[PDB]
Order: sequence, then C-alpha cells, then structure tokens
Amino acid sequence: QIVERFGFSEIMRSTLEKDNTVGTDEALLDIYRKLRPGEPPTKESAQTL
Amino acid sequence: DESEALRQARKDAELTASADSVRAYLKQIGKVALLNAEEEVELAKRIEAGLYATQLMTELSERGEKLPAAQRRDMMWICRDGDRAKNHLLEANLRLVVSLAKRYTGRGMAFLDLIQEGNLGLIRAVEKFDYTKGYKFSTYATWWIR
Amino acid sequence: LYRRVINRNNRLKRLIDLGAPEIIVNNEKRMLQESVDALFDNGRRGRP
Amino acid sequence: APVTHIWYFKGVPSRLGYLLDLAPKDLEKIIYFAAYVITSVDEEMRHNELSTLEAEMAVERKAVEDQRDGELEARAQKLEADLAELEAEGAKADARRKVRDGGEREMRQIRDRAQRELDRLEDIWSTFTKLAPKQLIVDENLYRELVDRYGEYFTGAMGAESIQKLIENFDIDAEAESLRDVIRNGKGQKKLRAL
DNA sequence: CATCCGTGAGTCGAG
DNA sequence: TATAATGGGAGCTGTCACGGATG
Repeated sequence: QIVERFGFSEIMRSTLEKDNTVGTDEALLDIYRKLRPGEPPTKESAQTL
Repeated sequence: DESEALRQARKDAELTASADSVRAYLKQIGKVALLNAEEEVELAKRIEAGLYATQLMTELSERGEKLPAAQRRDMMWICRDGDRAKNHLLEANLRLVVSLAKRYTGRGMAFLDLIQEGNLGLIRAVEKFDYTKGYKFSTYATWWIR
Repeated sequence: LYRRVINRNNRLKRLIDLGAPEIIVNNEKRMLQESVDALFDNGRRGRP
Repeated sequence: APVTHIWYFKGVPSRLGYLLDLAPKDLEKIIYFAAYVITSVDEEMRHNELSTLEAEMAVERKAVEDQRDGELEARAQKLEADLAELEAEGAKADARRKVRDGGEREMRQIRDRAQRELDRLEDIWSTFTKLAPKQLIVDENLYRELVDRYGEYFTGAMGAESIQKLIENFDIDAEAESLRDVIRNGKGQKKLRAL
C-alpha cells in the first residue's frame, strides 16, 4: 500500500527502499526504542503509546 | 514469536539510564517482583526470627557473657538472613509507596521528597508487621505510609 | 534551597541509621546531589 | 554523603572529566548513581590466583555445556520417538511436519538459552580479567555477579564519593608527565586532548 | 565547511 | 497504625549569532 499511495514520486520509492526494517512488529519496536529508552519493549507496550 | 532482535533490543534500552531523576528511580523499582500473599508471610517469618536473634545478643553484650562459637555463628546467620529479608520486603512494596505519593503532588513539597518520606514510613511499617493475622502486608502498610 | 538541602541531608542520616536497603539510600543521595547542585547553580543541570 | 560541586562538573570543558580522564557522559552516570565505577584493584592478588580462577570458571563453562548437549539429546530422542508414535497412529505425514518443526524450534531455544548463559559467563570472565581503575560497569547484574565472585579482588563504589576516592588515589605528578609524553609525540588529535 | 549546547542581545524612568 | 490497596505527568511551542567539541 506504501507502493500504491506514494508511488507517483521517486523520493518515496527511494524511501521505502532505503527502509531499514520491515514488519509491523519490528516498526513499532523500532519507534519505541527511539522514543523512550530505558524501558522494556513489549509488543503490547509499543502498540499502546 | 520472540526474535533475537527484540531480545537484544530489550537489554539495550533497559541498560541505558534516562536523564529524569524521577524516571530513573521508577525504572529501578520495577526490577523486583511483586509479592505473593504467602511469599509475604515467608519473609515475615524470617524477619521475626532475624529480629529476635538480635534482641538476644543485644542485652547479652551489655551483661557480658556470650554464646559458644557454634551457637553464636548459627545465631548470627539468622540475624543476617533476617536483616536480608527485611530489605527484600521493602524493595517489594516499594511501588506501593510511589502509588500513594503521587496524590500529594503540587502541595508545596516535591514528588521525590514525598516518595522518600513515604519509604521512610514503609521501613517502620515492615518492622511492626505481624503475620499472625491473615491480613496481607499491603493493608498495614498503607496506613503507615499515609 | 538551603531548607531543601538540609531536609534531604537529614533524611539521609535517618535512612543510613535505620539500615535502609541500597535502593532507598542511594535515591536520597542522588537527590541530595541535585539539591546542592540546584542551590549552587540552578537550571545548569536538568530542569530548574 | 559527599557531593560534587556542579561548577566543576557541568561547566564545559568538564574540569573533573579532564582531571581523571573520565568522559563527560560517563561522569554523569557515576555521580548521579546510574553506573558503578571501579575504584581500585589488587592486581597482584588477581595474578597469584589467576591460574586457579581460570580453571574454576572453566568448570562452570563445561558443566553448562554438558547439560546443553545432554538436554538437547533427550529432546532429539523424544522428537524422533514422537514422530514415530504419530506414525503408528497413521496420521497424515504433513501433520507430522508440524511436530517436526516443533522439535526443531524447541531445540533451538534450548541451545540459545544455554548460549546466553555461556555468553554471560564469557562477559563475566572477560570483564574480571580486564578490570582497572576508572572503568564503568553500567550493567548492574553483571556488577553484582562481579562482586559475588571476585569481590575480594577489587574495590567498587558508586556516586559522588567514589569519584572522591578516585581523586585521592590520583597521582598528579605522574599523570602530569604522562600527558607531556603524548605531547612530545606529533600525533595531533591525541595531542589536542592531551594539551 | 556544517550540527548541538550554552551565552550573549542600549540607557534612564514608570507602575 | 491491620479489608485490600503496588511504575509520574506536564510538556510548550515564533529567535539569533557565535565558539568549541564532534563530525
């Protein structure tokens, strides 16, 4: 759906490609890890905030 | 379900210490696990043994005479195991204090100072606890911390 | 600020004496440190 | 409890940091009680027992491995025995593949659990072997494991008074000339921080 | 050559 | 002062130009 909605531009295609990780779990965890360090990352604690 | 990434990711966050002096204390408390009703009883039992071995030797040192090397050593270990149990219970219900210390925020006294004084009441609380009555520790604590 | 420090300095005394676990004692100490810090130079470290 | 003058710590360049060759960020995690700091080590006593200490650590490392390879064996036994048990029931061969991948998942976990122990046991022995003043041990459980095992061999403290200790056992005259030697060397970036 | 933190940014008076 | 009670809560918004430590 990322390819669908923002595919008309090369700058977004270059973004999804340079994208480090994939996966709904791995994204939430990633953002959680950069927002509040010092706290245990549950899959239910990154979905919540 | 449990990836190696998360397992490395979890220790990375936990290990790094935040800048907020309030947060850094919270994270410290969350380490020790909450206590089972009968787990509480156990520690109570030990502290009683521990607290009592101490009162024995205390009046003995003043009057003079002391136990043999076999008795004193065995006596002494209870005094340590007791003073270790006491420290465990305090670390357990250390959350309890911070629970009812948030409620006196913004009253001309700082949060941390509230939590400390809070803990300070918790220390007295565990001392005069009694496990003869089947009441959990949480109820004879609250009245002491407040 | 002075009243802040002495309150935390004294509370340390009572805690050390009572034989508090290290988690409590240290929390005081840390606080004592920010309290002397806040009095000498406020806002320098952390929030004022 | 001793407490450090914020004028010398947070003022940049961090005068205390420069004095003890301690990092400005590492200094933080110490003074404000987020990370222990090694204060002094009996290197000799470490040496004169280093042979025996190695053997001891080793035995634990073996006995950990021995359980692993044993634990794994019994699961491999029951993995092959169950796959045949569901074969004697006449289940679909695809329904056995679920049981197959199940075992291989269980064995992997076992190995990883053990391996984490062995890595911890590695991180412990490595840390004790290479221990010295002005080292930060931010990981607590390690430090607790570090004291419980080799607490006789070093002096670890935390907070403003540990840094007090470090200043006491600071040799000015020695640390001075040591800087002058790095200055006598042409190496720029390291002469910068030594100047 | 470009970022991040800490420190500058006229005077008197008035309320 | 014995029912049982167990991890906070507001964030602050629109500078500007510079040196020093880091890159």
